[PDB]
Amino acid sequence: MADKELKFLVVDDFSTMRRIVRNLLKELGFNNVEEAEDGVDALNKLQAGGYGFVISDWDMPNMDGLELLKTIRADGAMSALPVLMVTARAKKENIIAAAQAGASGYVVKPFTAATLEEKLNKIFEKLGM
Ligand SMILES: [Mn+2]
Repeated sequence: MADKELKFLVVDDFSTMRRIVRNLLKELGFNNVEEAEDGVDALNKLQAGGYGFVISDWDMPNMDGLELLKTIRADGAMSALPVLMVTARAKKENIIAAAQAGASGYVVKPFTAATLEEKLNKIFEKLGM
């Protein structure tokens, strides 16, 4: 995956979290990044088209990460979009629910650029990108 212009949507209700993830992506060379504050905001943005990767918080108001993921996977145009879930604490049941709903990966925050890079690269490889 040599497309540094892959367009990311970073979804989290905390502005600081979104900024952290944006800055880590920038460090890795991914600068084509947009932000959303909950699952509905995310879906509104995704409808505009052109997105290549979603990084979403698990716990958000109004529409949480699991519901956002399910909606993406049920969308014809976006059904195969990579979705990496972010959580403050790994839990077996959450990991399995996310997998059942089609998550591409799951990562615990706080994380470093090297940790994000490994998550992204393993997802790109798994998906044949
Ligand atoms: Mn949150």
